Amino acid sequence: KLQKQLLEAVEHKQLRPLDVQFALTVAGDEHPAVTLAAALLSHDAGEGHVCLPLSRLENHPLLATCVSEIGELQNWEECLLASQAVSRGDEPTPMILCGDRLYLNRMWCNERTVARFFNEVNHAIEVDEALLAQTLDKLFPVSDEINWQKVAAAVALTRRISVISGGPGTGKTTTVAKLLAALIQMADGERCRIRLAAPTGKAAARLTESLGKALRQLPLTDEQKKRIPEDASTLHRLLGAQPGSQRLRHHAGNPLHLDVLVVDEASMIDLPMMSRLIDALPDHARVIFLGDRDQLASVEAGAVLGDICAYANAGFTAERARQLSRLTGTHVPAGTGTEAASLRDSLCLLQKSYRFGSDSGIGQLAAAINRGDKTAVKTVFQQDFTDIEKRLLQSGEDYIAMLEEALAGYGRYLDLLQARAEPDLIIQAFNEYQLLCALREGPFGVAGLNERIEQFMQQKRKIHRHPHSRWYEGRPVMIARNDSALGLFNGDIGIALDRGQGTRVWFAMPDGNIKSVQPSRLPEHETTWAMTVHKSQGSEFDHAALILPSQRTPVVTRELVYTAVTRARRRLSLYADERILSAAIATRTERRSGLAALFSS
Amino acid sequence: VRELELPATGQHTWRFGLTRMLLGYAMESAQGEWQSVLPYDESSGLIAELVGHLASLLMQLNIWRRGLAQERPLEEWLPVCRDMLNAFFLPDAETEAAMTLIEQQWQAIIAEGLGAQYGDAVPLSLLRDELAQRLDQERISQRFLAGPVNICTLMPMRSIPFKVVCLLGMNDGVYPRQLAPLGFDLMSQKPKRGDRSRRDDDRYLFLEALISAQQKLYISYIGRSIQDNSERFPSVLVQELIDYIGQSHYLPGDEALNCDESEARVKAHLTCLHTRMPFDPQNYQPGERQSYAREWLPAASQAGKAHSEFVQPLPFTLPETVPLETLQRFWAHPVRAFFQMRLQVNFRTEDSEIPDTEPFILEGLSRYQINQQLLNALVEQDDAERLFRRFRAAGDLPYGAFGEIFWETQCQEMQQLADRVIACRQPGQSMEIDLACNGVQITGWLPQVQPDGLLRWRPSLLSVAQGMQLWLEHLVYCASGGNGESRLFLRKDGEWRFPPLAAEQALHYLSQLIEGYREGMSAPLLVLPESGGAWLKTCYDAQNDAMLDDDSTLQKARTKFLQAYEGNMMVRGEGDDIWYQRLWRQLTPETMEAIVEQSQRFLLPLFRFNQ
Amino acid sequence: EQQLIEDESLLRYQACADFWRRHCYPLPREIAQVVFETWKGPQALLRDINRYLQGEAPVIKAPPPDDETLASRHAQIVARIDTVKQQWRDAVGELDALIESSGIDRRKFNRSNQAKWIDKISAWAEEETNSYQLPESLEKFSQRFLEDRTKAGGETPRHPLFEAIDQLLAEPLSIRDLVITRALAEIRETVAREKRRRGELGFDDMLSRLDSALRSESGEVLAAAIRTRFPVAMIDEFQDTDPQQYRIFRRIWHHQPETALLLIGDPKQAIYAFRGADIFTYMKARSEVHAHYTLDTNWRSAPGMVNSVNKLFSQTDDAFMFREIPFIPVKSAGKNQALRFVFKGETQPAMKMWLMEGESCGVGDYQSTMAQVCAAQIRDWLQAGQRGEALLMNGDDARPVRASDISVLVRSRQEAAQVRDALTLLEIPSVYLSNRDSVFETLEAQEMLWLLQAVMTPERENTLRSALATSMMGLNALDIETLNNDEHAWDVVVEEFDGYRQIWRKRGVMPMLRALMSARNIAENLLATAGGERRLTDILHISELLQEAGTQLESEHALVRWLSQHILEPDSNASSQQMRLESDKHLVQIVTIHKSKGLEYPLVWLPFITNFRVQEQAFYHDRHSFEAVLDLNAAPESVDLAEAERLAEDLRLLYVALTRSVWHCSLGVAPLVRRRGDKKGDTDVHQSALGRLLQKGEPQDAAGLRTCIEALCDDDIAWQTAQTGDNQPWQVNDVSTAELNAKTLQRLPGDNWRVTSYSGLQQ
DNA sequence: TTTTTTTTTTTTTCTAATGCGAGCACTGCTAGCAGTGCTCGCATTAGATTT
Repeated sequence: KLQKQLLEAVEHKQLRPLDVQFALTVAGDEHPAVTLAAALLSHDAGEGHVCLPLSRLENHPLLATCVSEIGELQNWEECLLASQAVSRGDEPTPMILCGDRLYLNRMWCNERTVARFFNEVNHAIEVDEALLAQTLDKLFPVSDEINWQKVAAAVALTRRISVISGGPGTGKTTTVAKLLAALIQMADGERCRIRLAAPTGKAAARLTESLGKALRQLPLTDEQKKRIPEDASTLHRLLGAQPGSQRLRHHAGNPLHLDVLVVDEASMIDLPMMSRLIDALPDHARVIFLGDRDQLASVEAGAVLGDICAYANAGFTAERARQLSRLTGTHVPAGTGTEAASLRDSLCLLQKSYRFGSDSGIGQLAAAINRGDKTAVKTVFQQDFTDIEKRLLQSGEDYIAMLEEALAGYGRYLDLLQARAEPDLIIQAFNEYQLLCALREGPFGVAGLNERIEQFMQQKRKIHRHPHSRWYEGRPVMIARNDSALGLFNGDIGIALDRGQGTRVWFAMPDGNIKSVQPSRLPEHETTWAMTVHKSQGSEFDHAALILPSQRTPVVTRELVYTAVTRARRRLSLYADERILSAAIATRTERRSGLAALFSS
Repeated sequence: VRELELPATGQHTWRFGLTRMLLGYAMESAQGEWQSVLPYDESSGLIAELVGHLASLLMQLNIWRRGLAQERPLEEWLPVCRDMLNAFFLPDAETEAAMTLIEQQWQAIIAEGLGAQYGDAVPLSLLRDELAQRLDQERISQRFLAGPVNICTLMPMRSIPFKVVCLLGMNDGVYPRQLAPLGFDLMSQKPKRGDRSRRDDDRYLFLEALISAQQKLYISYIGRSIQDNSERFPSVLVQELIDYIGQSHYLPGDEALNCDESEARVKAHLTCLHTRMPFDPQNYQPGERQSYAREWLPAASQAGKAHSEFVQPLPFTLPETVPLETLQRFWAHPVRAFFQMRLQVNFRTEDSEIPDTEPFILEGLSRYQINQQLLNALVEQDDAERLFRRFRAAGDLPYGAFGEIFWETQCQEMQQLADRVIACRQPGQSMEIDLACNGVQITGWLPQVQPDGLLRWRPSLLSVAQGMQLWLEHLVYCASGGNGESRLFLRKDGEWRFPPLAAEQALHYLSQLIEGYREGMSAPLLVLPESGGAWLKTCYDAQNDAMLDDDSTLQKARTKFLQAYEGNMMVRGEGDDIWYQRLWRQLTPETMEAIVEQSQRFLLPLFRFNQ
Repeated sequence: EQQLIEDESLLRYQACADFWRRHCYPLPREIAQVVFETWKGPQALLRDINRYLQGEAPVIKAPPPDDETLASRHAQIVARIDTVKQQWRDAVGELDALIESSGIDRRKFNRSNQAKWIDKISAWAEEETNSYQLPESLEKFSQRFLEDRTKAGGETPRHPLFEAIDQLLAEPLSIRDLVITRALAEIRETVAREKRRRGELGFDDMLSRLDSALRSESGEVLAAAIRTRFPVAMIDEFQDTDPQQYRIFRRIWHHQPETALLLIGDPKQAIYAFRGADIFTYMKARSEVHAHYTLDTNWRSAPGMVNSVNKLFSQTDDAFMFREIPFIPVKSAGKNQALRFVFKGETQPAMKMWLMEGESCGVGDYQSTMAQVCAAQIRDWLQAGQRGEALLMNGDDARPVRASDISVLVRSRQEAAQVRDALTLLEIPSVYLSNRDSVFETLEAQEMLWLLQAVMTPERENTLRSALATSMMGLNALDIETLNNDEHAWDVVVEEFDGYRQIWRKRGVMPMLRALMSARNIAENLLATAGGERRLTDILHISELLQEAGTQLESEHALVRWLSQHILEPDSNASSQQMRLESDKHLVQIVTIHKSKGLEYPLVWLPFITNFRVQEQAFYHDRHSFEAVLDLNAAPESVDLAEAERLAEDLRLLYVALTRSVWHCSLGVAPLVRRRGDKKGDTDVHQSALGRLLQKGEPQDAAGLRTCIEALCDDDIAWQTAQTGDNQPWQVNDVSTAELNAKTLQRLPGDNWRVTSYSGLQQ
């Protein structure tokens, strides 16, 4: 039957073998339309899409090929639901035909959970408007114009579940500090148990340090400063996720003993972990999320923060606008129309970036890229901006010039190395320049760029290298996994050097102190001359240089370039073809999920 | 399965497991069976792509397993090996040589067959067993005279003069090597001059080795077996050699002695008997027999120090905050706590190997988990048929009617306990415990705290450890402040019942437990809850609230303690444990008395307040 | 080209599982209930027929019909039970009046108990016959039970229902025999088929295949092939002979000319009945041979032991309870007339029986007390021999009693362990020669595994600390505590383990372990520590096995994987995995009676000769046909016939264990009771082999046993009461150690000479 | 074609044999009752090899 035809898709690297096996097993010997539908659904679910609209099943080239075998179907819904492999939820089946879309039974449950949690579960908490306004005025001095931070604080205090979206360097951490301060000051006698979570250990430690330094500055009594959260954890450790099994220490039956929870960097939060977190929350806990919608989406299948903030463009509810105007003591704009009041009110967007001004080339470039207008990006490049640079990379002679520019980029670090300085200054200097590549291997990629840069530092005298040693002084490394013994996290950098006692790697702890580790003691690590855009999330470099390959790959997209641009602090350089950049910015990443339909109905 | 003429079951097969994992990737196990197969929840994320690769292997393993069955002529077997290699293997720089050798041997065998014009079909079992013999027949002698010392077997027609010639493995039966004729050969019946035999070959190689030696000849053989301290014998060749030596020479000063005494003396002077162990001091005494290895010199000299007592007093300061889970995990096993918590030593044993066959009977942790699930379902008055179908789809239960019989027996056994529990069960919620004892603050959570009291149930036999856990929870509940009693209903009508207690007595006993925990964190608290528990059950008298002293009861308590510690052949005792072996390899009466004293002191209130 | 396999357990279990899958699975739930009641699964099912599978198949008495399926037997039993239930239902009212009118003592048969029994039987009869279970009250309502309890000279209640119940309860109802026969056939068939498929072979398979070949049509030719090759053949230890072996020997060498045959054996020494050997086939051979020859004089032991044995076996007539095995007195030789054993200046009697004190003694108490007494006496012998007092003397020549010449003969493994523990409590070196345990089951295997696992990945602190805290390293608790704090020490340890990993990758397995033991001084500390010598020997053996296994395995992780696997499932049958001797010094040799056959020991101990066992299973030999007969039913006739042969085997084992000694043998005697109740009454010593010969096969009390022991006592046989030995460790005088120094190498050997190509020069 | 996490423990045989305790019917002694003979039931304890 269709099995022989599906055997060909594996050869062309269009359909994964997992999808083929899943279709053959579940669809069984039903009509070939069912098998084809199952294979395409499994493929889209592997590629990151949550659902599969039947309109998509209407004429993938494999579907055009199998048109002859499947024939013509007056209604796909009839044929699909007729089989036992698809149902409407009355009986447990692997696939579920929901409305006009297809879901895996696992994905559908999580989708419904997130939907009902964001629609009906959240409630509006009522407090004194005058006291809250007085507290916020004591927190925010300026009342002449609309302060988005004040509106975000008001929203987070009003609603149980609230999300605050904003770009990098927009003052998110400060806003969360003001929020937690006002929250602690509002409830005096009631116990306030604060919890802080992050999907990555590095972001967790950064959150600990930032929230601590922020809360210590704001005036609080010894009572308030005793309710400051001790540390921030990972989402898995918070939920007590066991390594081998999928059993959770805190399941639906055992709720989390929390009053307020703050989850930083929700952009990396995927759908399954989101649902499993929702299942462990009680009915009195208030949850706050942090992240940028335009930031690169999570790895696994799903996109929560993006699909949620998509509705924030509509604006606030009419009555909610007047309510916030009465709270903040200003004039808050009102979104026209009513689509979903709860979700639109639970969302605030920070549109002001204190880090970089509007006149800066970085901000205008990021705005043009987010808008998807290639002519705008080209115009921004043409304009006289001293902090943006572009270099054409087509022939190898331009790759050599890129290496020459990377030389001057790493110049200060290399000089401080060759001058026999202390590791502290060397580590502080190393974070000034960084290369960011999309692919991992090949000509443009971490594995290739590291080798090429090492060969180029061997060709021109910067750092001596021994082939047999593999641990020549000066090489930077980064850790692959988290380690609780050494107190170093995944995605953290270190500098290997010889202070005189021996060749040791120095890491910069969040407390500012430097820690020396033996090369043998180190876990799995890799040379970090160039970083991937994915692993570069959360970090900030003074001078960043992005490298886009000449080829056309589904990895290079709009959000990747947006993150690479927002990664730099002051100076940004790009190496990419004029046409490839425009083609990449013109294509937006979409992950099909019923949330768009669910929140509207 | 049907090909082996065995009844088709449909479970515990590669297809079953694959379908289960795929369903678990598609549907969460919480939903339930779809086609009488429980989805495997573990493989749920992107890692499940591995499954898709594994399912690609087995399919191939299927196809070929059908292709190789039928017999084929020789010319049809030609592309088989190459196709199988390029399908199943992805070559590499090192493996390419082996693949080429396999192809060459296969092609040579089939080429000989085709040159012989064998028409009839040939089964795969013949070519496989021929290739197995042909592949290992190769030998590598390219380093015979590389320059270092030569190690090699005795091969005929290889006679090269050497200064030092050493011979090993001359035990009777190993050398000479005997290869008897096929038995129907006509040559061996009426032999003539020039006929070759392996026996005569080795007998002549032994002479060639002797003649080729220019300076020194060394001969060695195993005299006594190291395992059994038995007696072996040397080869007949070595025997004839030493006989000729002893009959042809005499040591100085033995002229007066006769031939036989001088022969025996020479033979004993030349034969050297080495020690059994390398650290034997005889090896290091000055002489010609003196060794050259200095690593075993300090061991032979007996200059090392014995291992000091592992138990050592360590400084410890009790913090201000101690979670209840810490105390619970400590009192579960006090020595294991000192090992795992204090100095962070964990002895993780290797996991069990995959079972060979599908489950026929259920025992151990599997049946324990099954009984726990069944009990937690019966106490909620849920349908047992749902759980039975779920376990059958999982495949844990035995096939067919035997699974139903086992389920019925377990259902009766658990229904008794479920009725017992429902008799006293009441709606209760969890609570938070914040307490202060001996300047130490305890923070914890207690689940299922009903107004009646602390109700707990487990489908296990009555044991002291569970009673200790319940007693700790009961002291926490009483000291926190509440009117209730503690109950625990274990398998086979086991009952641990504790009446309510005043706040002061609760705080006092909890302070005693905290003091014991601090002492355990300082030094390993030798408290065996099972053996010592048996000792205290024998000695203590509930009627007079005082422990007996008479020596008869003491002997009975010692017998009970030994039976609990060592254990029967069927059930391992409390003494058999990795943690206990570290502290002592053999139980001494002094350690026994210390354990008895500590266990009595700590477990006296448990047996006292148990009703 | 045939292959040899020593252990067939896996193939046998696989065949049993195949039989179970084929037969038990399709069965309906109701017959499955009865099958499950008898056996829980194939694991227990194999346990019953394990012995019967080994060797030749046993003739089954009264075999079921070939065509009778399990369903037919189930229907037959259900029909019988249904008939009984219907007869009870029809007679549910008349029985009361029948019992009341007839004359039977109501003290033995209470009316309340009668009503309860009637109620229970009625409830059972009205119950559907789902299972074969029958109530106990049916035994009370049996005709024989009623006839047993009745008034002397009075009317006895008799009803056809009572006769039917008596006929029913006469024989148990079960599907055991049919399933057992089907399994015994099909599992054997499957094993033979699979072994033919693999082309392998086993001992029993070798013998059976040779026998079948000889019985075949071509075997005659094969017979000549064996006959011409070996004209004369001499079989030793012929008393232990299988029917297959004797059939082969007869087929080959019975009547052909110019071919002699010499059978040498002692029927009193037939002790391998459990292994398949049979005394009945030996007696058949003895009947089939016309000529007989005998040796008169004993050359093994002192004349005291000869007279002792003769007097102990001359107590009764036909001591071995077999008419074809007559005992005759033997005479010592002239060479041994001077043999003596002197202890503390006083010549000890050749044989000494240690009688325990008390009336009723349990098995465990007997074992513990005799172990303690034997340990104490061996300690006293060693103490008296270390000063040159105790001597084994051949005339004027003498020599001290070393710990090697003293042997303790045991029947079972647990017995040997009980002896060895008590003997080691006094710090006396001893070893058990019949130990089949594997090295991997010890803790040293786990410690070496932890060491390897840490060395493989020293980066991980948990595994490193785990391997450090092992007893093999010998660190304390303060050491580990201090090492978990100081970073420098931890770093040095990590560095040394990383260097060990380099050595492991480069030079193999043994070099790494050797360097580790050298640097950590493990061998020195183990030799210093008391008992650590066995630990070091086991560590060395494990190192040798790991080297042998790493030679074949190219991957470094594969060796750890293999070691973990072997630790999980240690193979006791493996000869390589057998534990080596602890030390080459004098060790008390604990050996089983079967492994002591044909050997010789100056001083012998039998702490538990009196201990015996009653055989519950019914397997015997026919007195007429002399054939092995297994009765799958529990008929008491077969049980008694098997118990008689068991007693004969125990008598032969006693003979074998007594004939081992040369100068002195001691042995325990105690009033061992096997029945819990009536301990004050007659003891069960008469059932024991030794007791039957001491008490002339007559039951007696402890006083009677003591009086019989006193009557038997003479100059050669002296008795002494057994008391708790003194808990004093044996003191051994230490020896001063002379100076020890290894040699050095003045001239370094040179590797200059070599043969290389252009590739080697270029590289 | 890109990737984030997390650490802990859970169980243990079964059959058999007896000693005593409670209840009861009979019966002999001085119609009831104490002894006696008996019996069933619950708890307690013992034991399970050898190339």
